[PDB]
Amino acid sequence: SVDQKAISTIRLLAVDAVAAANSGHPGAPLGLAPAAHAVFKKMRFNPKDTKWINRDRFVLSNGHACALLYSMLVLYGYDLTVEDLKKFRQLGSKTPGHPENTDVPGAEVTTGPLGQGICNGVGIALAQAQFAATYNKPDFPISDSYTYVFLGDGCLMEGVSSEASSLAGHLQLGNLIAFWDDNKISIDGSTEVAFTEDVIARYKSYGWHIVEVSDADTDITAIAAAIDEAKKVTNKPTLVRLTTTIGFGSLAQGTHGVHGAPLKADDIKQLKTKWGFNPEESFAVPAEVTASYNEHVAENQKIQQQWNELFAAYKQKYPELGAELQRRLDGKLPENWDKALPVYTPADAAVATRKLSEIVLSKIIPEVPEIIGGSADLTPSNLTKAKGTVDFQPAATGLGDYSGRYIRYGVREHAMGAIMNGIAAFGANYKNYGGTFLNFVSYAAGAVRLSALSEFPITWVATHDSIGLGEDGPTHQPIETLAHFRATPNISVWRPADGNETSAAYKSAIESTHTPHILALTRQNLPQLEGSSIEKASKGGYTLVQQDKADIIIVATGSEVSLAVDALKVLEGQGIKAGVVSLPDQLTFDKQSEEYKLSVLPDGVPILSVEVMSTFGWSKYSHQQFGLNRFGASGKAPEIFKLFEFTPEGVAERAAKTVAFYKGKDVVSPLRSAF
Amino acid sequence: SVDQKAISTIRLLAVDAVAAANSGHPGAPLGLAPAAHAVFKKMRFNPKDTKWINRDRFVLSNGHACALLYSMLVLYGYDLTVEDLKKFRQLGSKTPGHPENTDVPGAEVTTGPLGQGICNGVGIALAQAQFAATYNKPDFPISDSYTYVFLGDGCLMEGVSSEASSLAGHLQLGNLIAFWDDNKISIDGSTEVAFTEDVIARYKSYGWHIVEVSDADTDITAIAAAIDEAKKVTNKPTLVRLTTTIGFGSLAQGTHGVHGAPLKADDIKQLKTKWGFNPEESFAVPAEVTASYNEHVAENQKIQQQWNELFAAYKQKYPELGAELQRRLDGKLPENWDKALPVYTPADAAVATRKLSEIVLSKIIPEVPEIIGGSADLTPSNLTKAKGTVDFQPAATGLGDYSGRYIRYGVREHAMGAIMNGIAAFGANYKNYGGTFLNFVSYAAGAVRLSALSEFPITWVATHDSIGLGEDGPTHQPIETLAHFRATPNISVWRPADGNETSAAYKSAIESTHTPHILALTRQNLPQLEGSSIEKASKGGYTLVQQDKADIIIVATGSEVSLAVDALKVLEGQGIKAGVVSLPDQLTFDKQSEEYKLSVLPDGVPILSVEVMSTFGWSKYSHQQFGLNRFGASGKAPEIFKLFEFTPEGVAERAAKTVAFYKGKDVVSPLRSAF
Ligand SMILES: C=C1[C@H](CCOP(=O)(O)OP(=O)(O)O)SCN1Cc1cnc(C)nc1N
Ligand SMILES: C=C1[C@H](CCOP(=O)(O)OP(=O)(O)O)SCN1Cc1cnc(C)nc1N
Ligand SMILES: [Ca+2]
Ligand SMILES: [Ca+2]
Repeated sequence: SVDQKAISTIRLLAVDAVAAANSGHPGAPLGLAPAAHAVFKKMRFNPKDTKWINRDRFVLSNGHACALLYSMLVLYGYDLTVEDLKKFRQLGSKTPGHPENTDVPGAEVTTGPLGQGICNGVGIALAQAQFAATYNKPDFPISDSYTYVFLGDGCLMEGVSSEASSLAGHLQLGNLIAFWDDNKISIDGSTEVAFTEDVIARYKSYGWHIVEVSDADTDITAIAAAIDEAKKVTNKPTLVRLTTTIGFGSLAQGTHGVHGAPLKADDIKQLKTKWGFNPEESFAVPAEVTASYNEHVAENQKIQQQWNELFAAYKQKYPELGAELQRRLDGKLPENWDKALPVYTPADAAVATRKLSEIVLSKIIPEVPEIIGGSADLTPSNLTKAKGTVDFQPAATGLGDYSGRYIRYGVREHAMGAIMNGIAAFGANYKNYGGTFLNFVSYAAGAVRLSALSEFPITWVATHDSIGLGEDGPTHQPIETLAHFRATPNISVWRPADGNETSAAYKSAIESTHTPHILALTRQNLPQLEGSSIEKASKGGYTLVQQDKADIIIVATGSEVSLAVDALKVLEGQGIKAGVVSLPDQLTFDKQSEEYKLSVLPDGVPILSVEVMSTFGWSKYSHQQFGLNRFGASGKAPEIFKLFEFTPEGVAERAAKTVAFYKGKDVVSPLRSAF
Repeated sequence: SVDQKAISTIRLLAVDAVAAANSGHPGAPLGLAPAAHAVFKKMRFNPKDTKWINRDRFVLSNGHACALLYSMLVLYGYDLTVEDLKKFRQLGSKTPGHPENTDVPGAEVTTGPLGQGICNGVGIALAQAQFAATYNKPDFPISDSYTYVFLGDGCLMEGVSSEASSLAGHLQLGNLIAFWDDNKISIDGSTEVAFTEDVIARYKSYGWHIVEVSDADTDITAIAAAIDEAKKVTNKPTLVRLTTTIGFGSLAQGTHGVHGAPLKADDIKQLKTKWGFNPEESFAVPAEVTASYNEHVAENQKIQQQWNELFAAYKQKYPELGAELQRRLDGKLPENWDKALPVYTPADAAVATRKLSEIVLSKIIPEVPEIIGGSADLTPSNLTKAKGTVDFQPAATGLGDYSGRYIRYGVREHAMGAIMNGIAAFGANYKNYGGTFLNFVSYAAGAVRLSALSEFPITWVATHDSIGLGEDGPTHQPIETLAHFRATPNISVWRPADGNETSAAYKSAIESTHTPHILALTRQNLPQLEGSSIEKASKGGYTLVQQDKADIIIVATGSEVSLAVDALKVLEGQGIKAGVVSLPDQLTFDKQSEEYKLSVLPDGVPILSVEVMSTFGWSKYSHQQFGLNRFGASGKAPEIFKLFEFTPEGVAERAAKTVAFYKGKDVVSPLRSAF
């Protein structure tokens, strides 16, 4: 039949792509081609408009199987061709070895690190539910789309998927439909060696619906029926167990050897002949398959055409909501939204930057509907919920509604990070955030790095940033954390010192379209600084205290800026004139012009950095570094700062030693380099 | 009764400790005191010998509840007193706000970051099973101890605990007995807001046995009976559901407010009077409680006395095994074990450092019985299994035996990291390792940081270290990873360049007693270097190519050392004389004498670093840094190196620019500093 021919075409495109690269993963593509065919025939999508907001989304969580995804995208006439498949895994191609949303048309997210994609799918589904609850009206199903996810044994072993699956079951996300490739094979061989749990029983315990397809190597009727069944269960996410043979059809089917290396040439020949293809031909695309797939595309395009008319009618019937929706689909924030940001003066009281963050959120959430967010069981510590908002919960629980704006993630940092990526991936200008203690952002490193690689504007509200948290002690006190994330490409790591800097950090985070943000915030109160403003802090680094005859400049962040200002006064009594630079975000600063940066960190003066965490990175901006390169301590925070000499006198001592060290030397800016 | 009085004493010691600090967590201590009393009465331990190898182990995974643990340790006469409890959460005390194994006698592991302790308990139990299988003989139960773990809702939400619980069920670890504090309260309030899964059904799906105690606020008879029941189930770990009231007895019992802040003074008064204590007194220890607990200690000490005689008889009956066991309990490796390390010459073939690592393991595993390890589903990629070893599996599976030495962790990096910490915590000189790709060590950051803080000599075999892996692309290629771990205190991050350096890295990793190791290893082949040796590489950094008239020194690691040597030859044709330094471990290098370090990185010459990852940290050792501060690419590895100019010519160009940049300048070693 044409469906059989399409499945064979998909299988053989994937195997031929792996063969051409002499690299990659043929096994799962062979096993999942029937399911991919069946799912894409149920999905609504436009290959010519990858951003249609009411499309169904597909996520390949087992991202090593991407030759399968690329084959589907090529067959459906996305902006990806057979010529691109021939360049699978080749430098610069549109067909990288794991799918990247920035590079691959029709890749919703970046997968490959196992477990991430299913969590991203939870976030896409969460966003769809929130979006539909916000905009749908009687006779106006603006949003009614599904989220389809493929995942394998590896994703099911990774703890992040357990976190997200527990939460998705709690949230009753009935438009999520996941498919487990139950092939009993991983890299180390049989799943009997390490993965003998009853997966289905576990998913029932989370509140998921289950459909089992015992013959998923051939039974596309049953796979389609499983989707129909899942769509009837509106209050539970569904897991479809696809019992498959890894590498189906290969001489090596059902073995670990077919997982992750190219097939032998003779094996590819026998595949082709068994399925009616020419063993001498590669990258065959039968025109009847193209015709069949084109029919589905044309039908989907008529569905989108009708949706566009529905949207026009919605704008007439609901003028305010319609204009809001249009603005969001255009990628634009509300005009002058930033006038809601709080502004402070040096006469205002000292405030912890976690509390300043609460105040910002309180002002901007009512002004910017596309802001949603939550905390990983730290709501009263991170201060992430605006008073008078409702939680995102299924109404059946009585605990919230899908129109709610605040997510109770539970103690699930890693899944929170990957769910945030899915919310961002949904689109519609969502600007979403997640709170935890800074030290436990590290639990989510797998997802955070993907936020950076995927260019998603997510925000971590990362409180309790240092030894300033005090008594909880060294298991809770960051040392390496900012260095880790600053060393990752494309992460904006804001460590605001005061109220105006906190507002600048949020301005950056909310305006972002391609860069994730981490906001490192204090437990403890900090003074409002003389010289700070949103305008200057928005440059990432700025001169707080200008001293035209400086003997030294002190560059600092966060809680250490006030310390530097106090040290300046001690130094004046020692006959040393200092300037102060505040560097709330190194990435934003780095992106400023060379001339601006040199105005902040000039030639001809020693520069000392002060930040109560690792000194890594700081030589970009300073000649000498005063930091904390050992673990912390459990005690009252002021006593810990005194122990480690992060005091005005301790900073002054090191500044005076820095001045003396450079006596008789020629000093150029740390910004200079040889190449 | 005296048992009732003991429970009240525990409760009130914990509340009084929190009160004195005006900081900490009274709720879970109040709720878990009956269970703590019951469990410690079943446990075999010696407060005067915390390292008795056949002790039962206790782990408080919900480490914020540590006022409970400290109270137990004080009451049982560990090296911790009421005076230490009065200093709870105070700078420098033996009673920090979360338990630290380095600081607290009777704390087996460092907990507080949720989810870790239960995984550590899995590792303690894994080690006990392996140890017993290795040494026990008929009439000689050298090892027969249990592992008891307390954990809360937060630990059950963290994905790492799901990973470890799936694996522990697979491994049939019947001497593991965990207790869930089922109090339905977390920081954000009721567990109904975020944690509605059927936990018991999930644990059954992993293959655990369940006992439920519905009245754990009072029913110590049932808690003791649950332990007895668990001990009869020898082929399944057991989860005991303790239904408790958080803060039991407080006016605020059953509320989130009792989780994490001191009780009100009037609340403490009513607790004391309801339980027969003097509301005017704090830190009361009734002498009848001390007497009861002392009876149990005395009985346990007689058990250890008899074990010591059993061990003496074992040494007579099994002379070789007995001497091996004695050596391990003394903390000593086999005499001259390091003579098994492979040694190479520059005439030997190029080899990838992952394969060199395989070869080392092949030679040292037969020589050092306390080495065990595994991989997170990457055995044929990381090359972590020695041919001719058996896997650690329950014999009932037919897939291995508990005497086996190789662990199939599955796709569970984070739990692998925390399980390794538990294996190390067991003691008996275990030197254990875990393989994954370097980029996915980041999934386990929570546990890795605890390896460093806990001072455990665990080893990550972290292969596929860079863009040198090629086609899998940027989702797999480390950039920030070494900077992250190098910035963490107390992590030895070895990036060996060749065969001799790989042997030095293992010598360090296996000899370690207080420092975790990460070995960053290549996919791709590297040449054997002229000038390398185990002796020189053991210094962490060394002069590979000495040039007395150097115009520049190039410092490099790993795959970039050979690149630097090739660049030296290009530079010679440009009239520039270079030296080369190899820096296989920055931490080991930093620990050498100042004079040794200056012999490697002298004054008076520009120094350029070369490493194909982040430049963070490298200014410790160099004036200019050539690194990779952007994400990678999917293609054949040599083409990626060419794209980014990590070629002999690209390095030479940057070296020549470095020489020119310092013309006319006075250059001092990067090792110099102002303070
Ligand atoms: C361990 C593996 C994989 C085996 C996956 O087994 P599956 O059953 O999911 O796949 P199948 O055999 O059915 O094709 S693929 C690559 N990989 C390394 C890897 C490790 N850790 C993380 C976090 N991300 C990764 N990609
Ligand atoms: C979110 C929390 C905790 C609430 C724990 O709730 P439980 O039910 O376990 O405790 P109970 O209320 O019953 O006392 S305690 C502190 N903490 C922050 C925290 C976050 N992330 C990680 C990884 N480690 C942490 N310690
Ligand atoms: Ca599989
Ligand atoms: Ca709880």
